[PDB]
Amino acid sequence: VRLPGLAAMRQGTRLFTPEQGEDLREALRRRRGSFQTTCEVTSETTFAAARRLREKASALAALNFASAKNPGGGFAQAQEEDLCRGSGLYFSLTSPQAEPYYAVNRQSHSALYTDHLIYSPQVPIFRDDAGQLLPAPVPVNIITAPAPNAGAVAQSRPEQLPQVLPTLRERARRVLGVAAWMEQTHLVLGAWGCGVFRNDPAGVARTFRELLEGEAQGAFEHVTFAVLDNHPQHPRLGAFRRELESLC
Ligand SMILES: Nc1ncnc2c1ncn2[C@@H]1O[C@H](COP(=O)(O)OP(=O)(O)OC[C@H]2O[C@H](O)[C@H](O)[C@@H]2O)[C@@H](O)[C@H]1O
Repeated sequence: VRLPGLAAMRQGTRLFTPEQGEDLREALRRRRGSFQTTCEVTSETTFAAARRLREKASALAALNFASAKNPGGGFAQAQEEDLCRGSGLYFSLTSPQAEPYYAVNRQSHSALYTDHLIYSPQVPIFRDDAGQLLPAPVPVNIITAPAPNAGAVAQSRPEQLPQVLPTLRERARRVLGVAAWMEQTHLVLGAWGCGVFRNDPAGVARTFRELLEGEAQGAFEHVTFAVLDNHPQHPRLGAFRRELESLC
């Protein structure tokens, strides 16, 4: 039997294409300065922060650190695979209206990828980090978008090194734009493509702070930076807790 709410979520899945770039930013324009946005930086999985936030969240979204070319990356410690294994996310990403995101990114043949985004509405979270069933599934809206593959650019197309940060910046700005366009209140963010994609975590953390301070100030009610870091150094979390203490 097909698990609860997968149908309604897959049927509602929706693609934002790069030609919606200005539709997304006028949605940020229109929503800027609506709340006193409270923001944290934590050590939880993105789904653990989602399930915690749920009961006081009118509209909850979370960022999938996605593969540009294969849904769920093709599966093996990554965050996108954590969400697929414990939610209906995969049934949404393989949905027909989502195909152009993968199709175009592969034809792109560029490690900075395109600006397509996939919006997955009311994705059921079925399991906690331990992997046991929840009593009841917890819905979370998911924004899927690929951070530029910095590691690949450095080994494959170093001429696009200068475009890495600008790509991540305009794409981050569209991720906020999709969440305001869908009028979300509570965002679960994190160390976006600072793992397998090898971006600088100080840089991703700073880009988020620039946006949350600039074009997206006030635009959301709560932003939680759910960075998981098991390495004894904790380099990712340290960079996000260090660079976003200004904002909290
Ligand atoms: N479940 C998790 N929850 C919250 N944060 C996490 C989690 N797992 C890792 N992090 C933290 O977030 C950081 C980045 O996690 P990454 O999964 O590497 O995303 P990317 O931007 O580097 O590239 C995504 C590729 O990886 C896959 O193959 C995709 O299919 C893509 O191909 C990690 O270092 C953790 O600190």
